[PDB]
Amino acid sequence: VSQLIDEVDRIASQAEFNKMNLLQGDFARGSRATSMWFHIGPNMHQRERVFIATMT
Amino acid sequence: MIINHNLAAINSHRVLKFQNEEVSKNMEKLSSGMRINRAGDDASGLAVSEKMRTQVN
Repeated sequence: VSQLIDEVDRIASQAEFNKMNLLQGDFARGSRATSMWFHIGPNMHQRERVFIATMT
Repeated sequence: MIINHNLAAINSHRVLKFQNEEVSKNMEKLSSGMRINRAGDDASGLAVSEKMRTQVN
């Protein structure tokens, strides 16, 4: 059991897409660190936001 | 009629050469199989691609 929770927190703190952590909680609903957006339009404000909660 | 210079031919030659260079670029892209071959085209994309190659290795 201890090994399995160790693995779980390892995935939480080591998952990475583009040298940025995802499951740590940097994109949660109440993210005090940062927010990330997906610019999916050809104009100034055509964008959207995606939330990734804490998974530690 | 001005015969000492051929301005229409000059314009045709200019457009021909500046499309020949881009057809050569497209040919090199098709032969290589990837859109980012020479530095300058999508520098940020090249940087992220290098980072992802490091990550996959």
